[PDB]
Amino acid sequence: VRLPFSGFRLQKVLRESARDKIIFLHGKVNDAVVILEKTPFQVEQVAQLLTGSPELQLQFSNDIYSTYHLFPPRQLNDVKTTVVYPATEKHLQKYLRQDLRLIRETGDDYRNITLPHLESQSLSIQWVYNILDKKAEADRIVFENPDPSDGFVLIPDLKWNQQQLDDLYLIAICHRRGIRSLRDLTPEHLPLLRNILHQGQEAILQRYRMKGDHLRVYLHYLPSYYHLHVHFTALGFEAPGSGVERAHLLAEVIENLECDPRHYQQRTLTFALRADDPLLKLLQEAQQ
Amino acid sequence: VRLPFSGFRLQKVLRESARDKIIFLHGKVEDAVVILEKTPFQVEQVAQLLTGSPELQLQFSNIYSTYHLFPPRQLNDVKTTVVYPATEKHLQKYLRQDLRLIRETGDDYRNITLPHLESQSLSIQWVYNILDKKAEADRIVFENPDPSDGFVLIPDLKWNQQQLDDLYLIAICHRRGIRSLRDLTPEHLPLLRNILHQGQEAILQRYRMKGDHLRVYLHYLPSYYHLHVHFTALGFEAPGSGVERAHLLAEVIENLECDPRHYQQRTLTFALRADDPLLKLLQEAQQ
Ligand SMILES: *S(=O)(=O)c1cccc(COc2cccc3nc(N)nc(N)c23)c1
Repeated sequence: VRLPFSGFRLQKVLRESARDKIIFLHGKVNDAVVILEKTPFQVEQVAQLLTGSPELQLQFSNDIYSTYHLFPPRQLNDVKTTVVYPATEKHLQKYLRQDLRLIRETGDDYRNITLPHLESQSLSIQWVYNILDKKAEADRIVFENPDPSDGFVLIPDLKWNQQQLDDLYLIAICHRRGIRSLRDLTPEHLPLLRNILHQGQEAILQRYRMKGDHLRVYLHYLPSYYHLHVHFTALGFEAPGSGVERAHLLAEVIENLECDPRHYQQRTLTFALRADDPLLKLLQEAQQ
Repeated sequence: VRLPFSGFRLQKVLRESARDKIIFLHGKVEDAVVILEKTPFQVEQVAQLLTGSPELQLQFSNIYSTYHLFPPRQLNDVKTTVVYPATEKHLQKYLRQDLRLIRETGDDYRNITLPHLESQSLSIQWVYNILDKKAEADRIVFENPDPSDGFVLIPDLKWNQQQLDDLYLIAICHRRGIRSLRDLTPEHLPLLRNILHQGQEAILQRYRMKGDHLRVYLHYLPSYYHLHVHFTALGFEAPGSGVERAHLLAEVIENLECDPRHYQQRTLTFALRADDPLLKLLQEAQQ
């Protein structure tokens, strides 16, 4: 009916979504958070104003094409205003999205900069180890090829509620300890990868009756943790990770290693890093 | 101003993405396709209305409370893209058919895809008109007018230019004839390095946006068969940044440098509409 407080004072923009037409804003009042979402169109309201005389402003016109800047009446001007009053730092945390900067890492950049940095920051992958030795999430196992070397475990991702196929997000993990990232891959890793590709998709087609042509099979680089795991997502589903600056198709990771054996050891890989991430500056610096 | 024609008569709705806040509509006027996109917010025009007295209508209250808001004219902008006239080829590209992934080997292109595309793809003419400065001439941000190794940097139709967040620009090569990523040989290497570096530098001058904030990719399979390079803002969830379509210019160059016959022989992955006939031609060639 109005405002919960008295006046807003914009401090920082928590999150942004230009694709989704939404804005997330933090503000001090009398702390609180305000969210604005541009409402999606209504078939009837739009068609009705179209057959009439609307306000149009020509941006440009080339060939059969032409764009306009439009201003519709009150009924089509709705915006979703979600207000969270009050809010704290444990809410600013999982609701703010940081700046992203792209970096191109040479064969040598990894060897001499990235890898020694990663060796410094003691990462715990005990949760993975526990999944592999069936100590944890044992029930969720969809498939397992228990070969110690060429073997893997196919489990559905934890955020997938498994109530629909549309958002199918499964994640395989190789049994062989030691493969940190996509950079540790040599032709000796080729059979373990082919099993994860074909054996995984077949486990999926048996358990979920989902054909290979409906599946995106990719690897992340730089990954969230350093122990080779492959993503298996439903094709129609678009979820941060399918982005060209991070995803590497298993189909091609295999075709590449088949052609150039030393490929992922020497070839320059592109990925983004958080502005706050210290590694980003270490590479920016090594490259000047 | 008003529409290019006289009155609209809605036929069918091509696409309606509630997540993207966009509507695709077909209407007889002859034929005409109209697209409406709810414009993404602008830091300033939002912050300014916030410190004031806005129109709010309580939907619900928990401490979770939602409101229905009505902002002034400036914040009421909608992107109205009109295609007049719209052929049956326009009326199919914009529908929503189930996506199926396909892997094209070197020979699959040579023997199946390429002869299909030669049968007919799309009218380029809008591109030609931009390149010959017949159209959108003023909007050109950059040009290296070399006939072979030259290009043109113009911002995308899919960009209102009112914010950096959704930055979408293009780099159309001046050299007519390069259809897709598959037409690329070492002779096109200087042409690409020109669109890589020269492009980013025309962006950093006009928009003061550093290279580290930019996604420079190529599409495969593309919307039109005449080599064009996408230049998108990194934070922007750009429709086309998907691994099953995008190819980073940085790497297209690196792969060409290594294997000269790379994009002519190497197996490329891309998705196709269930309705797309090419999809079936490859599915069939592979059985
Ligand atoms: S059309 O069917 O709407 C279509 C088919 C294939 C590709 C496109 C690309 O977008 C444009 C078309 C015409 C003009 C234009 N001008 C500029 N500067 N950028 C773009 N991106 C387009 C449309």
